[PDB]
Amino acid sequence: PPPVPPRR
Amino acid sequence: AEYVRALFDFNGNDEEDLPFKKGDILRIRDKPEEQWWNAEDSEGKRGMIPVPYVEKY
Repeated sequence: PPPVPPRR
Repeated sequence: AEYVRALFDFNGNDEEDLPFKKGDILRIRDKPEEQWWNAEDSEGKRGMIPVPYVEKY
């Protein structure tokens, strides 16, 4: 699966 | 309504996350971040979902 994006 | 289709399963990492399986249709409720949106599933459950794991429906 794709990279899980960081949270901000 | 704004709906997206799950491209991959997402197990959820944080307690605020909405776990889902590839193929699920989710409704977008809010976009507090660019890559993390609040959505609702077919059962009415709400949580955050990673944008890269979904496609517009």
